[PDB]
Amino acid sequence: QTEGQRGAAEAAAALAAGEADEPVILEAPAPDARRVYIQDPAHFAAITQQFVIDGSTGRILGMTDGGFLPHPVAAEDGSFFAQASTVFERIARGKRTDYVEVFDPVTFLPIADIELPDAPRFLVGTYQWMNALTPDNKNLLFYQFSPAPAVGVVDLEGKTFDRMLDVPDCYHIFPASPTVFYMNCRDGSLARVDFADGETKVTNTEVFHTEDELLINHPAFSLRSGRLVWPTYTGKIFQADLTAEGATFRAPIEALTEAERADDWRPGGWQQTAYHRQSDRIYLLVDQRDEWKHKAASRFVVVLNAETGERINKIELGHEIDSINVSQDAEPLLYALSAGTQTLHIYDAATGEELRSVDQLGRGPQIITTHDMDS
Amino acid sequence: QTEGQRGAAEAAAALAAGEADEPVILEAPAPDARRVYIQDPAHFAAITQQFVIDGSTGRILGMTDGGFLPHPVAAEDGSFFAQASTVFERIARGKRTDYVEVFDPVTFLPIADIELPDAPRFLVGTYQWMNALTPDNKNLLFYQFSPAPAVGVVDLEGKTFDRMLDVPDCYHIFPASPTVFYMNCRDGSLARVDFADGETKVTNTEVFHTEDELLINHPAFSLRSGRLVWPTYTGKIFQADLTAEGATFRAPIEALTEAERADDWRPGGWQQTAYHRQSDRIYLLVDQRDEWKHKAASRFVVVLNAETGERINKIELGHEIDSINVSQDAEPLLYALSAGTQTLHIYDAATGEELRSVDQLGRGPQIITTHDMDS
Amino acid sequence: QDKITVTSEKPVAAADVPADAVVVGIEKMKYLTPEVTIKAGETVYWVNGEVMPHNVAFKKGIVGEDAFRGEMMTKDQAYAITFNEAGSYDYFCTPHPFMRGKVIVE
Amino acid sequence: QDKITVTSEKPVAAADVPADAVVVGIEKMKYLTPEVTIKAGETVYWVNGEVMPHNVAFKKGIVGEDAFRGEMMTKDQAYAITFNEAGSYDYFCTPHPFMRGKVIVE
Amino acid sequence: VDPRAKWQPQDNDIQACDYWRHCSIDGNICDCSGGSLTNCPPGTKLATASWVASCYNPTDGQSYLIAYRDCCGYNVSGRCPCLNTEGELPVYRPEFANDIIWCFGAEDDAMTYHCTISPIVGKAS
Amino acid sequence: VDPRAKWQPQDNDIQACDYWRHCSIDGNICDCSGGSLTNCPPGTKLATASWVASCYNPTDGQSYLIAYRDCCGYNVSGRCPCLNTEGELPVYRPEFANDIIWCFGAEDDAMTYHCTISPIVGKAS
Ligand SMILES: [Cu+2]
Ligand SMILES: [Cu+2]
Repeated sequence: QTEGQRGAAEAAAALAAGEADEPVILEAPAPDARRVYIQDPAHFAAITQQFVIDGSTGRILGMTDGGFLPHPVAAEDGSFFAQASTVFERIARGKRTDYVEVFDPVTFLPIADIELPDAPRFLVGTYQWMNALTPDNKNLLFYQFSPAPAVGVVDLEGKTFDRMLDVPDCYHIFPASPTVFYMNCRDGSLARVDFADGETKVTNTEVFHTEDELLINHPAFSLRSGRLVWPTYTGKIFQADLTAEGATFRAPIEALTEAERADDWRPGGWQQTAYHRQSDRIYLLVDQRDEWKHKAASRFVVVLNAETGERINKIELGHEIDSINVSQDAEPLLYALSAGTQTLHIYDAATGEELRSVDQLGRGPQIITTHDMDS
Repeated sequence: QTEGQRGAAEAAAALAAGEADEPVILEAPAPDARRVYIQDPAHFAAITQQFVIDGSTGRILGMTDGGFLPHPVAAEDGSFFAQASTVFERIARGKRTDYVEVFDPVTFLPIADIELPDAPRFLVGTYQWMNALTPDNKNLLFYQFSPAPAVGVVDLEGKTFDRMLDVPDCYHIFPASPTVFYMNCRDGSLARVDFADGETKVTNTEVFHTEDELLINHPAFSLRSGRLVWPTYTGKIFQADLTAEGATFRAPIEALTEAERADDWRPGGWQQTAYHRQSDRIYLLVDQRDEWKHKAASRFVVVLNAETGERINKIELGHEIDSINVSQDAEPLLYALSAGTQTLHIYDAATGEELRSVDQLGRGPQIITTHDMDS
Repeated sequence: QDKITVTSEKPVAAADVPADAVVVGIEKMKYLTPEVTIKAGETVYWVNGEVMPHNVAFKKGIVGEDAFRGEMMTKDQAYAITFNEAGSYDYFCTPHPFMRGKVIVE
Repeated sequence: QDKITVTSEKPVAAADVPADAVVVGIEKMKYLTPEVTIKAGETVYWVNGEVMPHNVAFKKGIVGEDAFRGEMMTKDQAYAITFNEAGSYDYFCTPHPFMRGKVIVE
Repeated sequence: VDPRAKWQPQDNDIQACDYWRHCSIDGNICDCSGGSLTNCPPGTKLATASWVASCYNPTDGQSYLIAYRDCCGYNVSGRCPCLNTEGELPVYRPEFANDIIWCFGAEDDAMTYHCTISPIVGKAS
Repeated sequence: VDPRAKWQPQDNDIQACDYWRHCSIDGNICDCSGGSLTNCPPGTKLATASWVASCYNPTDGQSYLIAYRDCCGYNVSGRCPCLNTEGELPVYRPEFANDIIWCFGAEDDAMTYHCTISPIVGKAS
C-alpha cells in the first residue's frame, strides 16, 4: 500500500463515521537513528530547502527553509538540528546577513536566530564537515575563507556569537572535545586548535600526505568516536583518530584494488564517503571514470573493514548517485542521493538492495545528515 | 549560425589577433518595439525571475530578480520598466516588505526602491493588468485585496509612496489618463476612479454582463489607445474604449464560431488575450476543452477584426502554450510562452509560423510585457 | 485591547443561541442585517445559514489597537461578540472583504 | 581614506618599473620578499612573474577605514603603492588569502 | 494525459492531483511535505480562510465543500504540484478563485505559499 | 553521454558545456543570460578574482589559463548550467578549486552566484 493510498483509506473512513476535519499544524515524530536530512544547495540558488525524512519508511516529516549555500548540522543525540545561513536585502543583492538558526527537533520552530558579525561565512559548495557542533552541543563552528582563515564560535546555549578564532591556512573543522577541533591544512598536515578560556593555541601535526595525494573535499567523520576517514582522488584512505591530545594516524588503506585501480576505478561524486561508527565500516562511492571527472556521479559503493582494509561488499546502486551516508543504528540504511533526479534512494546496508525512494527533493539535493543517537 | 557559434567564431578571431580579454559589465541595447519581458512566478516560489529578450532574434539581453509574486510593468515609450515586489526577513518568513523598483532600461540598475507602507500588495497569481502605470508614467497603481479593496499610488517622479485610494469591490486597474483608471467590479459593472487633487471620486458604469457571463482574469488592454478587450470563458468579448470621461462599450464579438463553440472550443490558459493596437486586431488563445479546464494550455490562437469581429486567421502553435501577447511594431511578432517547458516561442504574426524559441526561462514563465513605442 | 468580549473562541450551535438575542444572519454572501444597533454591554450573535465559511473581523484600531478576527462559521453555526463600549464598529468577512456590516453601540 | 596613493589603477609593464625601485616579486604562489621596509613617502612595486593572477589587498582599517584592493596582475606586470605614512601595513592576495606580506614604513 | 479533458476523480490516493478533494486545488498538496490531507507541516502556519469548491465524491456519490486553506511561512514545497479548476471563478468572485494566496489568518502573519490542505467544511448539497 | 568519460573540447559553440574555455567552469555560462563569453550581464557585478585552470585549445594546440571570474548580485541564471573539473584541486588549494563562490572584488560587494565568464588571463604554457 502506498502513502497516498493509506492516506485515502484513512480519510474515507473518518468520513464514513462522523469525524469532521479539524485542520491543525503537525509535529514531527521524535528524532530517531533513522531520520535523515537532505539539504539542497540547488546549484547556487539564492534560497534553498532541506527535507527531513523518516528513513525506515521514506516519508517526509517536514522541511526547512535556508538562504544562500547554507550549512546544516545535527546534534548527534537529537536534541536539535541547526544551520548557518545567508540572506540579502533584495533577493540576491544588498545588505548581507549571515546567521545561525537552531530548530526544535519536533516542532521545527526556530528556537534561536543568531546573527554572525560582518558576514563571515565561507560561501562555497557545501561539504559535510566544513562546519560542526562541539560534541557537548554548546557551540557551532564555521569557517571564514576571505579576508583570512578564521573559525567562528557560535554559542548555542547563550544564543549569541562568541568570537572569531584566527587559524592557519587550513580548511574543514573536526571537533574532538568541547574546546578542541582539527582542520586540514594547505601544508599537508592537520591543525589542532584549542580555543578554551578565551584564547586560541594552534598546533600542527606532521604531514601525512604529499602534494600528489589529493584529499577530496568530502571526508567522513564521527564526532562520537573521533574517527576521521579521508580519501584521495584514487581511493587511498588516510584515517586518524582525533582525541583532543592530538591526532593518531592509522596505516592508509587502499579502498580500491590494484586490479580495479588498473581499470580506471576511481571515487567520484559529492559526499562520497561514509563511516558507520558502531560497525567501523566504510562506504565509498566509486565508478570507472577519467581522472578529471571526480565530480560526476558514481553507480557503486564499496564497503570495507576500517581496521583491516579488507573489502566487505561492493553494492550496485542502479542509479547515477552523487552522495551517500548511512544511519548509525545497528541495522544501518545506506543513503544514496542523486542531485540529477532530485531523488533519494534507500538500501539495506547489509544486502545492498533498494528498499524505497523519495523524489522531488528540490533542484539538486547534495548533503545527507543524520543523528548518531542509537547507542 | 547559432548564438554560441557566432560567439565562438568571434572569440576565436580576437584570439588570432592580439585582442586580449578585458572583462566588463554590459549594457542592454536600447529599448525597441521588439523587446519582450518574461516574468516567472515560478509556481508561488518566494523569489522569482524575469527575462528581458530581443524578440527579433530571441537573444536574452539581461534579467531581473524579484520576490514573491511580483508584478511587472513597462512605460510604453521605453523610458524604463518597473515592478512591485515582496520580500521577507527570513526567506519566506518574518517581517514583510512590499516595495516598488524602477530599472534604467539599458543598465538594468535599480534607480528607485520605494517601500509600500503596511505590506499592501494583493498576493495573487499574476494577471497583466492587475497593476498599471499612469499614461504619463508618473505613478504606479497597484491593488490591495484584504482588509479592504484599495488602490495604492506610487509616485515614480518623486520616488515615494503617495497614498491609498479607497475603492469599491472591484479588481484590475486600467488607466485612461493621469488621474483616472477603471476597475472591473463584482456587481457586473466597471468603476471609474478619479484620484486627482488629493481626493478620490468613484463612479460606476452600467452593468455590461451577467453573473452567468464569466470575464476571465486575463483581459487585453492598450494604455495608448484606451481599448480594453475582455473575454468570458466562452470567448464572448466585451470591449470598451476608456477615455477619462467614461467607458464606451462596443457591441460584443463572439471570438469563436457557433460551429466551434458547438464542438467544445473554448479559450484556455493564462494570459490568453492579445490586442495589437496599431492594427486593431485581437489574438485569443483557444483549444477544445472541458468547460472547467480553463487554465490548461491551448494549442491555437485565433486572430480577428476588433471592429467587425470577423476572423482573420487561426494560427496553429505546435505546442502547449499558456500565454501570448504581440509586439506593437507594424510587423508584429506573436509571443507564445509555455510555463510547462519554460520556453518562449516566437512566430510571425502575419503568417503564424514559428521563427525561433528561447528556453530555460525559470520554473514556470507566465507574463509577457512589451513597450508600445513603435509609432 | 478589548472594547469587546468574546465568549467562546469556537463557533456555537445555532440551537444554543438564546432565542431572545440580537441575531445577524448570513446568507447569499451577505450579512442579512447590514447595520444593527445595541447598547453598551449587550451581545450580538452572528448566525451563518450556509456552508460557505464566513466570520466577523475588524481592521486594526476599530475594536482596539490590534486588529481582531473571529473564528470561521459553517452552516448553522454562530459566533458572539459583546460590545462593552459606546461607538460605531465597522466589520467585514476575512476572506470575503466585499462583505461588511456594522454594530452601533449606545 | 588613504595613507597610500595608487599611481595607476591598471597594472604596469614590468619594463616600465624604474630599475632602481623597491621590488616585491611574486612567484610560486608567494610574495618572494615577505617583509619589506621603506620610508614614509616612498613607493613599493609588486611584480608578478607567473601567469597565475595575483594582487595586493588590505582588510578594512589597515590602510584606512575602508578596505583596499589593488587590481590583478598576470605574468610580467606590476602594481605600485606609495605609502605616505609611518606604520606597519599587512596585506594579502584577494583570491589567495594564504598569501601575505607586509610593508613597514618609517 | 489530455490536459484539456474532463476531471475524473478518485478516492484511492490523496497524493494524486486527481484525488477527489483536490477538484479545485492550486499549488502543492500538504501531505507530500510533512502535513497531511487536512493538516499543515511542522513550522508552517495554518490559514483559517480560503477559496472553496463543491467537489464530488465517487465513493459516496455525495458532494462536499472543501476549504482550500493554505499552509504558509515557507517557500513553496515543490512536491506534488497540482492545479484543478472545477467551478473555479474569476477574481472579482474570490470565494471560488484559486490564483489567490489564501494565507489569511495564519499564525504570525505568514503570507507565503507552501502547500494547500483539503479539509471538508461539510456537505455542499 | 558518459558523464564519466574524458573531456573532449570544441571551439565552435561557446554555449555548450564542452566549449574549450569551460574546461573548469562551475555554474552557468554568462553568455546565456545577457553577458558574453568574457563579460557580465547588465545589473550584475564583475568579480576581479577567481579560480583558474589551464585549458587546451584544439584550434591552435596551445593552452591558456582562464580566470573563471563570477558575475554576482543576481540569483543563479538557471541557463546553460555546466560543470567541468580539468585539473580541479580540492579546497585547501583554492586557486584551482571550483565549488567556491568567486565573487571577490565585484562592485557593491555582490557575493551571490549568477554565472561565470571564461576570459583568458594569457598563455598557460
Ligand atoms: Cu464571508
Ligand atoms: Cu595571489
